[PDB]
Amino acid sequence: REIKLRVISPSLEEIEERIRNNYTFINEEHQIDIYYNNPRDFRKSDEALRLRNTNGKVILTYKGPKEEIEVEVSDLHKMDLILRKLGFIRSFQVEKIRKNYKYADFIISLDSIKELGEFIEIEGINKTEKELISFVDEFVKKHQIQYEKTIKSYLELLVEHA
Amino acid sequence: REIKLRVISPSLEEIEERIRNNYTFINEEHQIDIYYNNPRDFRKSDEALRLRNTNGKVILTYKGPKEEIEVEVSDLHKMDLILRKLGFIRSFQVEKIRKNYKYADFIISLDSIKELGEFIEIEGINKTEKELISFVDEFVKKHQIQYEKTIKSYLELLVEHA
Repeated sequence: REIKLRVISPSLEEIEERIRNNYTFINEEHQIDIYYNNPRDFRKSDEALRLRNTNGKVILTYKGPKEEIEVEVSDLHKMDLILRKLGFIRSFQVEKIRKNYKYADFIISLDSIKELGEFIEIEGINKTEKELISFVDEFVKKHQIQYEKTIKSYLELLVEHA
Repeated sequence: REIKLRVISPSLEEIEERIRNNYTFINEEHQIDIYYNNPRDFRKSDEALRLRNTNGKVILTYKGPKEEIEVEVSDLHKMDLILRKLGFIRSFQVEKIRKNYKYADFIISLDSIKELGEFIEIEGINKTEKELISFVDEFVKKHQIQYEKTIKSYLELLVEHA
């Protein structure tokens, strides 16, 4: 339903300048994800606990095996402090700056990931995998993008990077 | 700084009717407190984790040995579900309906505690223990209250009741 590409060339700044006039800017998002482990390894039991802050909106999410439960939280640092006082340890942290542009029913996310680099994620609101692929093919062609396609999440890419 | 009295007689309803004209009604509060235990007994280590909902405002609080860390939460049931999915077990629950009245710099709380009964808690904003005591003495005299004085919290009284 989405296509994520690591961008080798050109720069995200360069790519943003080319699509700036013809695309509709949505918003910019600053996001940090803090993952935790209970001292029942999440790696042992396929579970996850994540504190996410997106443009000031803080959410805590439990993920079950292959289920999600989410609550909004007033303060990321205090929730992180409470989790640490209860025995949970900070596992991985993912910091992202995302710029969202829109064209037709496609959302184009220019992602700058700390420690990881530059990515582009393209989403189709109600398109066929084939419709999504044709748009990505033309987008990558139109901007002469050298890419590396991945389906891994940014946490998976961070774990792979470590 | 406060004086809590279990009320034997008369009823809280009766007491409220007597002070209703001369006292200033502040507000009514519906409050539930859910205490948790990690599977590091809170009873072993003198710690506490409490989910409190007061008139719709939900807060999660960690209590340290004899320190408090608090975060506001969007939903009590989802936070309780997240805590349970992480291994925490529900220990005790305290449900209170409180009616707050004001006279001079004294706050009078008519408390109805499920499973426990009726209490009155009187607080002085900036008064001496002696000033607080004289007010409680006259209040208890003026309304012919038969009481039992306690410094125990409602969780302590619930634990004692069980």
